[PDB]
Amino acid sequence: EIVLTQSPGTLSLSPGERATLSCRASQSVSSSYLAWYQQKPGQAPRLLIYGASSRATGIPDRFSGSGSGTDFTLTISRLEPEDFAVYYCQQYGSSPLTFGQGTKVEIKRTVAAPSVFIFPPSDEQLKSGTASVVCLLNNFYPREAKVQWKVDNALQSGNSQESVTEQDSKDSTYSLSSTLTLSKADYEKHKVYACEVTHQGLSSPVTKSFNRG
Amino acid sequence: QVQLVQSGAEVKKPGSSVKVSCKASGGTFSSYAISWVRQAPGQGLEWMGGIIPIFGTANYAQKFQGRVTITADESTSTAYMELSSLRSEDTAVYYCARYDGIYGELDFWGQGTLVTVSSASTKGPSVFPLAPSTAALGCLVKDYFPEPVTVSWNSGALTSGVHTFPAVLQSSGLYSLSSVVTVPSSSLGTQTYICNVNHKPSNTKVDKKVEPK
Repeated sequence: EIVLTQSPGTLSLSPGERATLSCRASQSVSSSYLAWYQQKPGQAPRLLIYGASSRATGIPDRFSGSGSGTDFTLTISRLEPEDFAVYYCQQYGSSPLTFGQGTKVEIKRTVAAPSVFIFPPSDEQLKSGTASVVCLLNNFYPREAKVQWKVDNALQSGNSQESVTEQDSKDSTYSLSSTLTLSKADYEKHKVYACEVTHQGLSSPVTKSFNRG
Repeated sequence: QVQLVQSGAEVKKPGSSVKVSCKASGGTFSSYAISWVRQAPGQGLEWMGGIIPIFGTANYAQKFQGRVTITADESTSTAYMELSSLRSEDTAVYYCARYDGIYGELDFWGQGTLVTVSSASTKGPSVFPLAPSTAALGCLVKDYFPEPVTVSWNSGALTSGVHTFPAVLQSSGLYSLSSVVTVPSSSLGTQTYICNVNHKPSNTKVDKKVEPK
């Protein structure tokens, strides 16, 4: 079995720039039997390059593949606004036919700090027996951010889930919501509900909190 | 120019089997190869098997081998993908991909088929309001099954500044989702805000008025 690795993880550029994408293989690939694909959020993949370095029909000029054996490249010379998506290198040499973990091409913009907001659980939900505290991180860049839940300055982990949006087309930013879920009983046992956010657009961590009631 | 149409999405209990159909129509090339690629939510691309329907030859992936059979009814050009002995890990969107012409340079894909493998059964969502802090407000679509759901605001009248976040999977096996919207502070005690939550699978549409409490 052959394993494929791509670099970097995400790639942050702007329309009109050159993109250089990598694919380190752990073994040799039949002369040059590696493919490149495009994928936009919630859509079927799209073959772009076959046999390491051959454009599929329809695929525009800017695209091109290079290298063979165990090391491969994909290169977009001038980025178009439609060329921002996930890219996957795939080998069709030896079974099982394997894919890479992929590379994201996102729009690079100037850093933006998150607008942090915290919502206490509704009246209606507290009747049903469970409490959900939502922490919202709005319109921030880059995507890397931390959320640390605190309940009476006892740090939490395990009892919350989170979820990030896809990059906004309007302002090139992301948004993340985190939900701290625990029972009616557990929510009443405590006083302070804090949400500590550590994004690089902040000088130091930010804490948004509320006292129950 | 061929037209690949996949079967409707479905939900199966663990242990059972699934059969995903993929209809093809058009394209003179009657020597085509069919590939089946799945994608678990958030994860990369994963190949499963490939068949050349005409020849009758078919390969499979090391991982699944035994659990997966790929058949083809040559008369209606419909490819098939049967995965048995299902586990939670098998929850994914599944794609059929047709490859035409010598090198296989012609790229054609199905729309994808969502297979949800879970114990817990079809249930409606409970919409809880996230009361306002420009000020931010939103809804919490909690405890539904299966995916997807659709959230809009004022029947689509408010679509500016809305963030619907990807769902998360709770330990209960049900999905939780939150929608938020940045609105003007001044419009609070004057303008009506209602989120419309549509859940086609469970046959449930619920509207909820969000206001300060």
